[PDB]
Amino acid sequence: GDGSTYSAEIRRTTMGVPHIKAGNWGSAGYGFGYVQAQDNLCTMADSFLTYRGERSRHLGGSAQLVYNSTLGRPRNIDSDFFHRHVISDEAVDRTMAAQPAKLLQMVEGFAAGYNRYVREAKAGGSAHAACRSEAWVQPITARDVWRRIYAANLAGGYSNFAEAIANAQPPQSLQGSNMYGFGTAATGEGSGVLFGNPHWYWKGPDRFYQAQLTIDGEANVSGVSFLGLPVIQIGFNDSVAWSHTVSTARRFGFFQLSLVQGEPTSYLRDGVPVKMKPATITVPSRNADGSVSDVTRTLYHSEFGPLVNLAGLNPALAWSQGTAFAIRDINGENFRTLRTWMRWNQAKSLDEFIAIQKEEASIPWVNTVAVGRGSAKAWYADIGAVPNVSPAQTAACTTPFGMAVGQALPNVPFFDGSRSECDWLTDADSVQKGAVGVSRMPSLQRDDYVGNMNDSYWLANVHAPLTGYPAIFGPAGTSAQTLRTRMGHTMALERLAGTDGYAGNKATSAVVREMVLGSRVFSAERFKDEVLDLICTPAQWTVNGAAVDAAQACAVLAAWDNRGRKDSRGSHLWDEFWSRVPTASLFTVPFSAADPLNTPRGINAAAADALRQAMATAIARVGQSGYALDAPRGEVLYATRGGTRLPLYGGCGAMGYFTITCSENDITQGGYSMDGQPNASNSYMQVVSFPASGVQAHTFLTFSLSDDPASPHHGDYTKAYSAGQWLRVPFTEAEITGNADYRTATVKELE
Amino acid sequence: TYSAEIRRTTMGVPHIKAGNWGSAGYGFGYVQAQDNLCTMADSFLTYRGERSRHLGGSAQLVYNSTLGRPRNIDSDFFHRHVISDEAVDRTMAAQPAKLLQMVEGFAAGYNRYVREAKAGGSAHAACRSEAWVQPITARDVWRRIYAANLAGGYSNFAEAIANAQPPSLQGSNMYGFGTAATGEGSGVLFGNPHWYWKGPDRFYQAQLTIDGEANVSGVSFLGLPVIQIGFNDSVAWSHTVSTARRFGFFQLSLVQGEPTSYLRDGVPVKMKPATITVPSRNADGSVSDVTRTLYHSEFGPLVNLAGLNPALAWSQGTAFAIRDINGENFRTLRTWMRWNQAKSLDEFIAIQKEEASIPWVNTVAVGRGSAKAWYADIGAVPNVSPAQTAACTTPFGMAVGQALPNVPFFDGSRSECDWLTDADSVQKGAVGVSRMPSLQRDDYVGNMNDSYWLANVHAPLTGYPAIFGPAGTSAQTLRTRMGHTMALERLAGTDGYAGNKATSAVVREMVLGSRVFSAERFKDEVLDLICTPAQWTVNGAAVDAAQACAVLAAWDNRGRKDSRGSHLWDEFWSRVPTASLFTVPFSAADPLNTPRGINAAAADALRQAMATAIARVGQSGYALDAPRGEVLYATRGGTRLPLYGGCGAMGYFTITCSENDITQGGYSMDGQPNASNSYMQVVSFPASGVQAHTFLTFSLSDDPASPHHGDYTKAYSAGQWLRVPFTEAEITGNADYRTATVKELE
Repeated sequence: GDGSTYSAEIRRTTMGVPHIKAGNWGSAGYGFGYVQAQDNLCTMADSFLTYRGERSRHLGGSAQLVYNSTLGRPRNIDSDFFHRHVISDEAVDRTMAAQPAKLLQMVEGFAAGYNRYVREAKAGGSAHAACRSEAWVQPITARDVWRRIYAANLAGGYSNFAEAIANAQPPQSLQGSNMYGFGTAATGEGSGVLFGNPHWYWKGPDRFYQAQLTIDGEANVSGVSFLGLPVIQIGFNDSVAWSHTVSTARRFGFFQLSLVQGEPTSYLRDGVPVKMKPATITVPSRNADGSVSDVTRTLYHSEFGPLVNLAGLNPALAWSQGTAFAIRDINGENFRTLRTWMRWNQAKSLDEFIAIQKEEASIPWVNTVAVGRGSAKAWYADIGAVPNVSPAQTAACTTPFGMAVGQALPNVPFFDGSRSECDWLTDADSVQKGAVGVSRMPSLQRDDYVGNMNDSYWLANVHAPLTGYPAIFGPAGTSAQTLRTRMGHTMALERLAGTDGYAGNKATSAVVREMVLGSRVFSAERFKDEVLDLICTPAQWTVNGAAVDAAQACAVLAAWDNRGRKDSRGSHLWDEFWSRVPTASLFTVPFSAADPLNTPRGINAAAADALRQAMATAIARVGQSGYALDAPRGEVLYATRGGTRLPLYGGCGAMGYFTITCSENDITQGGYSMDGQPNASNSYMQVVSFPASGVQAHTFLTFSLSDDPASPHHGDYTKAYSAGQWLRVPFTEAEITGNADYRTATVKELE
Repeated sequence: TYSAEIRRTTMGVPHIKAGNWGSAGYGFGYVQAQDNLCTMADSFLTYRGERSRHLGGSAQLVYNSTLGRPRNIDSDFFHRHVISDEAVDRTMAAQPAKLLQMVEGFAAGYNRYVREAKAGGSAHAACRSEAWVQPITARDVWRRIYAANLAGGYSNFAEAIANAQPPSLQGSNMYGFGTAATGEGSGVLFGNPHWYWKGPDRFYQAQLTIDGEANVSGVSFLGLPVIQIGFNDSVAWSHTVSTARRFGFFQLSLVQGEPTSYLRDGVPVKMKPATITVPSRNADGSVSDVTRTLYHSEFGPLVNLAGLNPALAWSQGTAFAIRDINGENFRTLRTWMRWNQAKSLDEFIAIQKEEASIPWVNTVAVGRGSAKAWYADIGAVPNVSPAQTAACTTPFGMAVGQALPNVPFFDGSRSECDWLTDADSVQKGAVGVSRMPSLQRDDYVGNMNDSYWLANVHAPLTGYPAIFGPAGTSAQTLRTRMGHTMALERLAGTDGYAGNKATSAVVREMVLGSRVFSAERFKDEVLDLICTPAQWTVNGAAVDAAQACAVLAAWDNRGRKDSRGSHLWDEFWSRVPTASLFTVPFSAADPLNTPRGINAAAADALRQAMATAIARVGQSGYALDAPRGEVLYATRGGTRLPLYGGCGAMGYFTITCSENDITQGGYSMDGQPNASNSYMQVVSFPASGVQAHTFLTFSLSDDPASPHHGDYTKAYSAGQWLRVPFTEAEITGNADYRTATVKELE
């Protein structure tokens, strides 16, 4: 025995943020896995059942996943087949074989640290009372952590079709997030300013966990990871800061297979039979009466990827004697993402950040924006792993059956898998086979700003639109932007023009911290006045043959100033109204590429009757909820912690909020509670800059670090977010040890 | 001209007084809408198949009911296909004139309230200005009436019927106590349907007084115009769900190349097509048409059985149809009408046998002057013989028999497999009257949703057709074991209540007692097995069960408002793996006390289940020893009223069964609870005339603004039965009496 031991120093500061300090990558993984489990054991333990495909054994085949995530909530039995079949032992082998030694070590360490905590939770104590005595709270392996890492890569492709892939048998969605990078012409200062605002889960294993990793001599990085991931995915170090938003670029396509007659598990490749590769999978499943029964399916792969049951999309697309369909996710063969975040965690300049992004071409389903100490310009890119097809292919390769989806999935290549000419293409500068070459993926540097709110790359900067990149990246000058995108660029322009009501005309760290929470509602700012002019005089109506007294609703909305702040009165009536306004023929001024933030616009006077119908419904729904029409938003929109409803602000992107606090709960069922599993919402937030004293970051983790109701870090951060009080997260050693709430413990064990 | 006098008393209970059946229907339609417009209006979309047009084809039904909660588009197809214009015509053609009049009046009175809601007011604010609040026709009321009949057969397969293309009903207690049991001049009838707290199948309590014709009080589903469970001056009765199957399947042998024709003794028969178009609203607010062609066989509608088992797909060679006996039963509403007017128990029984129409429930009744109480599962039931079941069940039919025992699954290509008609069958293909179970007893009859076998445990019933359910071969539910136990212990005087007779006053207390059979019988053996020591290792984890052991030992096995720890027992018992739990098997000689005997081998599994129960309670925020009324509650006017009772699965008789997981704010009754205490009645016939005490647990009105949305619920929480006035003098002398007359030209 070589005596190797993991040893990590865990320093926790305010909100319980852990700052792991270790002499090597293994020990850093050991500390990070320990603190993730210490704060989120129940969410994590359940999640490892998902990636191993062991949910059904413990929790019953017919129950749904407990937590929402990039997988959604399929039945346990289908989730188990999906994971076993796509994240097979081969896919894990393949993934691990492409990894640098230091990351294989960090992941072994992470598993050991998770397991150390599991031993502590089994031993005793009051933490994680909700699950600590369950059989599925158990040690895991490094391989399990690689399953989880691989799983994260599939959000843009295979994950969205878990049930469809688990049920492909022979006859025998992703959305959200804002970010800005302001360059030094915008901040007026020696460095740019980075605003990171992923809209994401508040519960479940995809949710973020905030921490710092200090790996002596190699990295000192702070930010967030999904639970179960060992490197920082959105964050900063002494030299660079970055964030991500969902990209419009499709990451998957379909291949239609022409089957061998007599033999529906074989397909033709330029006239030659090729066998599909079978996998007979048995998933053990707990019966409602307590016993366990085996469930066996034989599922299949083609050379493109797994077989996929498309009959749910359209019954014509069943796997028949003549045709079957496969799905290819470009990320299924992309083993490079984890190393890419790793290299960014260690990056010493924006130029280096940029080179890593180009060399790896691995970013799986997101845009990236970054700012680097000493660099005048901010960076925007949708440089990652993306299917490569030419327009010639889209014309010659698309099949009749593909139409049946052509509205449901535009830009997704649905190709004739019979013809090798239809396989995805490889460029001279493609990093991976069948992926777009680096020079053909969009990016921009600007010394004013770049931003993205989940529209295409086109308007990274409104003054310098980007065009001429492959169609798969999304439209470039021909589609209207969403209301959130129009809100997000409007706020950026108004800041630099000094016309948004905040101090000065620079995107300083302090003013950015305020602006990003201001909760303006674009649909109300641009359209509420026209709507009221159109329907509020008279305010006594006939709607569906009923007398409707809209005088109070008209008054409340006229007095409301189009913001969803905690004290704003009537903002929820607007949400209930705007969300019901039929969209056909609503606007008289259509989209103009030369005016993309202010078009479409112009409420159609012919829409008057339908607007009164929608308003009358909205007044009824608010009355049914038991809230007053003029209730303050903080009473409607809230997070409960320690028995107290903490008031919140913000709203849904569909209303044209930029500040996102988007409840899944109907107003009539207790308001817009954030306590269940809300829609993608403000989660980890960071405002980062690089002033003379060193990197400075202000952060929130809105739902708080720990999922355990007994933890002091279950609702402390949430109370700060309710109050609008950004956390100045300590980063230097002196900042960490000088923090008012500093505590340090060391964990160690033999490797 | 319709004219009805509406007198309301305490809790808003309306007592409609009218000179004829049309006007009584007008008054009743008006009050039901006045209290429940939003539920009712939403329901008329359902029965007409017009949900998707207003609410989107993709959305599920808003309310639970006998239909369950399928997508709007499937519901709309089922209703249009099964409740066709022809089905409505046929239903109406079989009706007495006075009931056709009454349903015309009910439509007109509902429409009158619709006019008033549209004109102004703040009642029914939740929906008064929506397009789907709109006048209805008498035919629409008939659609609703027919729909209620299909609960035992078609309604359970609505989606499967809506998607049949070529290539769960449970609950309720009742007792009937005879004069030997009451020690008095009359029996005592206890009616306790466990039913919906929201949606159009929920009960609405009222009296109808129709000049020289009827004077009846009780409940109807919303949309129904006669009293379904109730009493009059001479007879009282109630219903519980019957175990008897009301449907079967016919496996069809398809005609070659013709997957919409089938063979009948070798001759092709064409299925009858219906091309149905349903407008459906899209997510952006436009409306687009959906079209399916669906089919009928001579047995009933084609049905998609691929979901039951993939092998049962409508293929080239085979298809499946479903026959619900109640699809051709047009008699049920006339049957309740005739009971509403009956002048004695003998007449009530004679009506039951004459009509043989009761569609999916048992009946128990007590009559004025009658020594013996009455139990029957006499109603409409498919008639197949043993010979025929052996000769006709197809190889597929045998496989499905395991999940669906006694549902005839027959070869529909053979005319000798058609359902039989006996000499005393009232309807073709239905069981004859002399072959359906009944019993009179001067002590008691009772049923809690097991079969007819133990209507009275001292005199079991045997030998009736298999279709009625098992009678000695299956263990009884814990609720049936608790319900009989309670009746025996009452008459033995060993239940703790006054005397040894089932008087109205004592029965009113006993039925709310909230005893928990699983705890009374098994908690001691559980704690003896697992509580010493109370420090455990469970899946390798140290578990401190000392508080759980102490709280359960101190709990007295009742779910009353003050009982501490009863919710920990719910979280535990519901988790106990049932395979091999009991060492004393079911015995037909001792059906109340078997199976029993907790298997010592289950100790690890019992610890696992208890550890998980402790965990779930901790996650909910409640203490292990919380009083039940804090955990189990109904919110009205912003106050959580404490409740008592529980779920049948634990062996409660007093049923208050939340669908809400305890970690989501406790056992709230505010959403759509599982079948629970709803209308309850304890009725007797003292020398002054019929006396009834009642609850409508969720209150009369679905409108949060109504003074009758929470008043009765506050009473139920307090355990204060309502003495419902019945005579003219009681009604006009009630402390809350108000009267108003509604009239209009016909």
